[PDB]
Amino acid sequence: ALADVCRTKLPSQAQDTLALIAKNGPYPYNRDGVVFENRESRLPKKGNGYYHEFTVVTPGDRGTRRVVTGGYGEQYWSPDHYATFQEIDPRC
Ligand SMILES: OC[C@H]1O[C@@H](O)[C@H](O)[C@@H](O)[C@@H]1O
Repeated sequence: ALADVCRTKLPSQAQDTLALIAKNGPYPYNRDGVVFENRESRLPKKGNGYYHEFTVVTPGDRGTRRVVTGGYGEQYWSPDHYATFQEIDPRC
């Protein structure tokens, strides 16, 4: 019971990040690709190192917008530094 969001409906910058992830970078930030530990269990509970985070650029500081990836290619959107998540639907 996480909400879905269509990939094509995400901010352009979020879609940019999904494209860089698919290309394995090079990434704009040093912390791109760091483990996300899911300490609040907002994403499905998995083993250590399952999730990683990547910055979604904000025009005008690094900012709060992120994509989180899972180990089998799951993709999640969070505009607010992991306060909230939506599962990215790659089909729309
Ligand atoms: O992620 C840590 C740092 O990565 C660097 O590549 C960026 O230039 C910084 O703006 C960023 O804060």
